[PDB]
Amino acid sequence: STGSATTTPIDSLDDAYITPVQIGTPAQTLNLDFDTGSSDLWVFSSETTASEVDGQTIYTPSKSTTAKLLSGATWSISYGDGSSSSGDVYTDTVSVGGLTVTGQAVESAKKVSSSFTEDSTIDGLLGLAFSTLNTVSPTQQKTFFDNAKASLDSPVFTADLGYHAPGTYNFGFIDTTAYTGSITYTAVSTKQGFWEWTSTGYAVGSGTFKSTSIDGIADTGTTLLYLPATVVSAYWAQVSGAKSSSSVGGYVFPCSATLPSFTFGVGSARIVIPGDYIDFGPISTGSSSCFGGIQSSAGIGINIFGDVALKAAFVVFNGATTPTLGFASK
Ligand SMILES: CC(=O)Nc1cccc(CN)c1
Repeated sequence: STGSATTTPIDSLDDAYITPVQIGTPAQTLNLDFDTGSSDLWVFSSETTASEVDGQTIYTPSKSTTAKLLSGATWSISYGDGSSSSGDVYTDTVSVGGLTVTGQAVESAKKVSSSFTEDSTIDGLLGLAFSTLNTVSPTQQKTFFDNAKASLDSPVFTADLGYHAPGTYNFGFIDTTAYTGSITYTAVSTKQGFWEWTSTGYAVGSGTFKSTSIDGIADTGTTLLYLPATVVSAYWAQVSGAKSSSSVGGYVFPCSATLPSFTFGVGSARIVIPGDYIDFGPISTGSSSCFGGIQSSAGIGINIFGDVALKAAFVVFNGATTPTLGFASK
């Protein structure tokens, strides 16, 4: 089997992407944030504290004839931005782009933090990291991909995120029309539960390529590109007036700037992120100070190839017995 679904930016900045997901019988369609940096499929629901729901579409398990309470199971998760959610668990039928999994753990939120409430466009998350990170207790649950894998034509999914435009998540096949040139595959460590790999270096604008190993994760659920402070300083040094602002929480630059591209290495291959992808717009409405799309990972503990990087590529998440990642230009 295969599946194919369109993923759409939630706003004009590509702050996140939402993908429609069918849950239950009859189908309830929710728009979920597909997140290769986590491993829980959780949703706003009829159980979510009422004051914490503001415009999201909710899953109502009592209206699904295939929903079953997973007795005794609970979940609780915290994310890198300080947000969090928790609740109980149902199993139900879940379909993405025509690919159906029966008995999928659907984690129903009883509580969500303010940032989730405040974002009316995201109805929940669909985790696509390794199932070892799943938070359900006392019995850990599998991701949608892990559950689907054995049925897929090939044990893979692909992310093809758009810049200020829709893109595609495919399951079970590689669309050879969706990229240019070849796909370069690189080793993955699953030791931390992530799609963790090592980039071979970087270049800023038209500058020379610096060969250096940068370990990081391919994370569709993170907006920006988080890299070592040395790399990030080298980038922003090429933008007149750019500086790190502790009050804003990262590098900012004059909105009048033209940003240089940023290249990252995948083996001997190179992925070029155009400068415009690195502009996240005014820091507050009407400001002439703009927020940068490349930021330091120093406070985080891990480098993160978030949407800024991934959207510049066609990315293969190869879930074969020894997983790997593939990157192509597009
Ligand atoms: C408030 C909100 O939507 N946070 C979120 C979503 C998806 C992933 C992560 C972690 N990178 C955080």
